[PDB]
Amino acid sequence: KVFERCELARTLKRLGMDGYRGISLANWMCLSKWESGYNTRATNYNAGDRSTDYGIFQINSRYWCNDGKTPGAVNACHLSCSALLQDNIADAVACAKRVVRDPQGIRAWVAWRNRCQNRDVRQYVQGCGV
Repeated sequence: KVFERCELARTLKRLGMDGYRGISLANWMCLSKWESGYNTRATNYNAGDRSTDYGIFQINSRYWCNDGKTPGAVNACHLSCSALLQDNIADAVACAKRVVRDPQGIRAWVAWRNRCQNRDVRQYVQGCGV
């Protein structure tokens, strides 16, 4: 599924993402936008280390989910990577929350540092009723 902007904002809000570990909804929106264009079936294979990024948040298989084909990988979210390719984003959100409970927080995603950190992300939730 490819979410429309405000649809996703409300979806994330209902799932408890607004202010989760100090991360605003606007930050999660900026993350989703730059990682997958709000597309839940987005995937990216990394030929260098044989890992794959899955879903709307592009969560990597080396540490967060199991796809059975990533060398020496772990599964911190205790989910099949397939769970991160669903139209319903509840499991992806549970996993994203798990990611940010770690030291780095929202900085875990390099794309957030590149396109969201120290940027004006207000535009991502304006008009969505969140």
